[PDB]
Amino acid sequence: SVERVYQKKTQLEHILLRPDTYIGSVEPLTQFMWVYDEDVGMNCREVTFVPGLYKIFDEILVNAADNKQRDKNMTCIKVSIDPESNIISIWNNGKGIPVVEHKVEKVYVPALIFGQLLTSSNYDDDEKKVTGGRNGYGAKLCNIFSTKFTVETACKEYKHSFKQTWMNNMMKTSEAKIKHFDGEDYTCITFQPDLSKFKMEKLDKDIVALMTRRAYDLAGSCRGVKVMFNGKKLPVNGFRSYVDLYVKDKLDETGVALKVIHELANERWDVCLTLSEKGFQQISFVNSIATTKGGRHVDYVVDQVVGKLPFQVKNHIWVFINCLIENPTFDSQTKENMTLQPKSFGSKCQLSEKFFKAASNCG
Amino acid sequence: SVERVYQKKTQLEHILLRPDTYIGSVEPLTQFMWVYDEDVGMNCREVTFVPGLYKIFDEILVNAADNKQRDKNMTCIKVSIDPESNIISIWNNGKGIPVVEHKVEKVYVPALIFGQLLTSSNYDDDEKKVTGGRNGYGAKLCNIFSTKFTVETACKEYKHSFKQTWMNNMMKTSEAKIKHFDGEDYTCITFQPDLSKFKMEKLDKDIVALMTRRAYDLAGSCRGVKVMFNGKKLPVNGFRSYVDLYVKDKLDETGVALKVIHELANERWDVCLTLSEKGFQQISFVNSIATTKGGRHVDYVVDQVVGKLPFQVKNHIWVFINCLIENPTFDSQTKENMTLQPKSFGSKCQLSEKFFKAASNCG
Ligand SMILES: Nc1ncnc2c1ncn2[C@@H]1O[C@H](COP(=O)(O)OP(=O)(O)O)[C@@H](O)[C@H]1O
Ligand SMILES: Nc1ncnc2c1ncn2[C@@H]1O[C@H](COP(=O)(O)OP(=O)(O)O)[C@@H](O)[C@H]1O
Ligand SMILES: C[C@H]([C@H](C)[NH+]1CC(=O)NC(=O)C1)[NH+]1CC(=O)NC(=O)C1
Ligand SMILES: [Mg+2]
Ligand SMILES: [Mg+2]
Repeated sequence: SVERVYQKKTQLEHILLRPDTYIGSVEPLTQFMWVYDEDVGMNCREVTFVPGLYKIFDEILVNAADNKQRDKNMTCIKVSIDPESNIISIWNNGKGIPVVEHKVEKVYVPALIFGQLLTSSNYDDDEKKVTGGRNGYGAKLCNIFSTKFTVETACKEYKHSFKQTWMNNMMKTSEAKIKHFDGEDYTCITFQPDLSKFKMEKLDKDIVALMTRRAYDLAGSCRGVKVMFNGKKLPVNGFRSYVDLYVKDKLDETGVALKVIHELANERWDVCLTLSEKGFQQISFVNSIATTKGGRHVDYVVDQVVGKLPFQVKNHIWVFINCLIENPTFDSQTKENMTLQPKSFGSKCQLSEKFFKAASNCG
Repeated sequence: SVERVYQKKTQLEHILLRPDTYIGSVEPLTQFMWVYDEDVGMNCREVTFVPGLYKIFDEILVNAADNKQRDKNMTCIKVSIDPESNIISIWNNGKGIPVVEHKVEKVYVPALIFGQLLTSSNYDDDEKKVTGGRNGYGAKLCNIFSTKFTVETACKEYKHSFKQTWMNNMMKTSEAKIKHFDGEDYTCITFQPDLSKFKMEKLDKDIVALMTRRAYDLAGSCRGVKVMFNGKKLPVNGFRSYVDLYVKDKLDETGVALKVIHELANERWDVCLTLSEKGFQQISFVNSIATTKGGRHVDYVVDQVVGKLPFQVKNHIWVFINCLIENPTFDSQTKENMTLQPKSFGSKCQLSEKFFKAASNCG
């Protein structure tokens, strides 16, 4: 029959029917990842987790980091995970979201941007503010992949504060609680991922170790923000000290700790380099998004560095990149590989002569 | 201002603003690909092309191949490319699309499924009919990335034929031309890709060589269908003869043509194997989609074959796979890597003892 065979779906129903095209695999994947385990901290090991779950988390986390670019007066992000209750909350300060009726869509601005698809402050490519956000899906994707999803924000400029809760995959919602407000701006997103959509029973060791690492990553990647994880400040300040998490207790060929060369080439390019004993490795960030497969920004810096010293060189390089790119593109929705051409990055990276010399004498 | 900063987009406007998240990169990419060049045919070489363009083409092409699964009485697909006029047309026979009013959406069924987003015959996972189609975007994506887009179809069962033309990125359309019809069913999609969205001036040698290869690929992958390219039947029948396109004039270490082992393990798994002298290579298809990066179906067969003969073995294998999978998933929209777990493929592949023995004595 024609109406059973040929079907239109709503957007919301399409996301739930085709989860993997929006949030990546909802099936387990086993691979070697850098994670931060409670007892031993930063280590590379075999991890089994669901990419789709990692990704709705990372979406809320990158949104906090974007706010720093939105408002440089932002100083802090708190990340909290309660595995036993199934709760994740991410809090930032600095400017909040205007708590007012949008005059075109006739709803409160936070309602619109967390409750309706294809909504964003980043559709105009006002180049400046190099946010990881771009498409206007991430926050709704978390909401839809959650049994419960709470947005609190307050914006002094607009004199009000906002709270609204969503439930059952964004199919159900309270009315906004709206109040007068004159305090410090904050946004706080609190959600319970819908573990049944990922075939998991609990947030397990492996996913909490992955999620914990992204909080370190934020401390490492996001200049000028303290990060607290479960109520504690992460002892990371500057990129070099984040890199130190990885090279702590690594040896060269002669049993001597690794030497690390660092240059902040400009605001958009922070670069550390040492010897690899394990082939080509890279740790890299674009707009605080972890490009774990890398891409054109890694190629761009590595070609330069390889410039001085053919592809056998690449084989002994361990490169750490923290960069900012205008309108990053990715070869998939899980964003581990950034595909933008160098031409249209909006910046250049020229490492100094001091760095190339310093890079000779390290391995 | 709040309504300039916080924006909702329509679906259509979002696709045009964020092309790369739907059709892959709209920027050039340079890499080594198998292509079919007019003069020399199947060869591996350096090619510069736009993934997004390849992909709207491939979407119309996989839809033709899916129809074979829809109706096994289908015998032919004609592919035609006129670079100078900027026209691509793909014709298939076998059952057409019901030319009737959809009683729920109140439009002609072909209008609905080529003119409205998120429309498909493949949303119910009626496992059987292992089509590459699944999400209900592909055909609209071609339409949207076209200056002009024409759908003709006819379905004898429903006594009518249909023609409708779309223009300017699916923003403009004629009324359906609807007629009485009693002839042989066909569907014919004719489009002019919008070269301005891909920064190209003409369909160039490299893209026509890529597109031509997919027609060979179809002849190779789609059992029981003749393929014509620019009015000529492709001299391919069966998978072994397609594989022959690749191994023609290849040598082993002793200057002797490559020996090729073939088994059709079952309808869903056709497998050819020879020696590689160039590391691990694979040519593979899932539901007639070219998995050029491979995935869990390649891993599945290779592990088996590697089973008999550790990862140094992989290094001397050139494997060709034509398979059928129920509800394939992919790690990106350009679908070169298939991510479904073997468990839920809907079939098994056990290669016979004859094949493992035959595979010893080939290199
Ligand atoms: N923590 C936050 N602080 C302030 N604004 C936020 C925060 N999280 C999200 N937003 C706003 O909500 C919008 C919707 O977010 P999202 O769905 O992630 O889309 P985007 O791709 O723009 O990040 C953002 O564009 C931004 O304007
Ligand atoms: N050549 C064809 N012959 C018959 N039906 C077709 C053809 N091309 C497309 N269709 C129909 O149009 C629908 C829309 O196509 P598409 O956007 O590619 O989505 P899907 O992911 O289902 O392939 C298909 O589901 C199928 O029902
Ligand atoms: C929009 C989707 C993208 C993958 N589409 C959905 C689909 O099923 N098929 C397609 O080819 C197009 N992307 C993921 C997401 O969550 N947000 C995006 O805008 C991109
Ligand atoms: Mg975002
Ligand atoms: Mg299709």
